[PDB]
Amino acid sequence: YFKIYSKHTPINLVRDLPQGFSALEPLVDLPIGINITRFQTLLALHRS
Amino acid sequence: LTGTGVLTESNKKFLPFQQFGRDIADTTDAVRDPQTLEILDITPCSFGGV
Ligand SMILES: *[C@@H]1O[C@H](CO)[C@@H](O)[C@H](O)[C@H]1NC(C)=O
Ligand SMILES: *[C@@H]1O[C@H](CO)[C@@H](O)[C@H](O)[C@H]1NC(C)=O
Repeated sequence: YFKIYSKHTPINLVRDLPQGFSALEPLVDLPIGINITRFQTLLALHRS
Repeated sequence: LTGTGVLTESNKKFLPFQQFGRDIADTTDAVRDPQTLEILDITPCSFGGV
């Protein structure tokens, strides 16, 4: 089971992480049953 | 989940993910019923010493 816990917070700090407390609610309990050892995030380009 | 008790209305604001509730003993004290998704409080039936 691949658990995704998520939280959205309105922040106004410019550069670093804000200092505070925010508990992440469980979002998706996912039934995959596969081996995971390495990951990579996906970004989006801007074209002009 | 098996047990004995009186099922009553409750005022506990359960979060969407949350289904049941547990006391200190870890016995279920509130439950979310399937099909109707409502939150029923479980209060143990009255007992005492005769
Ligand atoms: C997952 O894969 C790694 C190597 O890619 C292996 O060492 C590990 O034992 C695997 N785990 C499971 C649960 O299959
Ligand atoms: C059946 O249960 C699902 C969730 O368990 C619920 O969304 C649905 O409304 C229920 N249907 C009826 C007819 O009770």
